[PDB]
Amino acid sequence: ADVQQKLAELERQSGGRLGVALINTADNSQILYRADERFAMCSTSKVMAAAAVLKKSESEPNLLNQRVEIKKSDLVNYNPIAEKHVNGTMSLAELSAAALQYSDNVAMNKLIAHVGGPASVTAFARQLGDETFRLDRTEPTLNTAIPGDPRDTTSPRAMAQTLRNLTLGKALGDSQRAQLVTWMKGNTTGAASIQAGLPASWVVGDKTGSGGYGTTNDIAVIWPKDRAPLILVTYFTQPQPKAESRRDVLASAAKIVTDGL
Ligand SMILES: *[B@@]1([O])O[C]C2=C1[C]=[C][C]=[C]2
Ligand SMILES: [Cl-]
Ligand code: NA
Ligand code: NA
Repeated sequence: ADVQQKLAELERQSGGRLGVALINTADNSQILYRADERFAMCSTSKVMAAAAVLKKSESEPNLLNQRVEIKKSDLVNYNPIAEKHVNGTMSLAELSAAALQYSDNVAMNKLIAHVGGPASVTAFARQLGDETFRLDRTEPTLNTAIPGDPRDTTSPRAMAQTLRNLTLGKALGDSQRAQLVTWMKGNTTGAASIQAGLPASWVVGDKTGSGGYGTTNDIAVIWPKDRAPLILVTYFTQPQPKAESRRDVLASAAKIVTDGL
């Protein structure tokens, strides 16, 4: 109740629309705020694409070593790793790491293409029991985040439950689960988001997202000091098409829902 009042106050001050889902595995409890509303995932969808590749690799052992050509024609709007590999190849493992740890959009497109496209990533989500996630488009258009548009959205509740399954549950084989967690723990883009609202000693694997309408997102698995793990999704979007990012709102939400732990 106090947590709910604090999240509502944060949302009001922010000017936008805030979605939160915390799962606390210590007691199997949740804290939810707009957790059944849809939000544009933006780059947080890269977790599902990498997980789909990891699942495929369980029955294709050479898969992560498979080479993928990077061409000038593959470049999109944000290519921090891929732009260094034009005219060479990258492995699917390298593309997964680049997508998850640098939010590289060429890398995401290669993961999407490899598994068969956005509808295949979506079908993988369905196979896991997530009937909310939808990936409609490739990069860069999947980030438009237009209000009222259900494309490329999920809900905080669904993403938290699915991220729990992927990182702490049994969606993936042990090797593949460990690889996903290792990749997320090595993310370079999340220090101002959920991490900024947690004590410095806590260990975080997260994936951020940003897009149109000032959309600012983060999804995380969290190992608090001497506590059972948490899963936290913080999604945020704003009324103005050119609104600036608000990572501070995600940090504030993370602090609110973990205060007392
Ligand atoms: B994703 O939300 O993370 C960084 C980025 C994304 C999409 C488009 C451009 C950059
Ligand atoms: Cl601290
Ligand atoms: Na989801
Ligand atoms: Na973070």
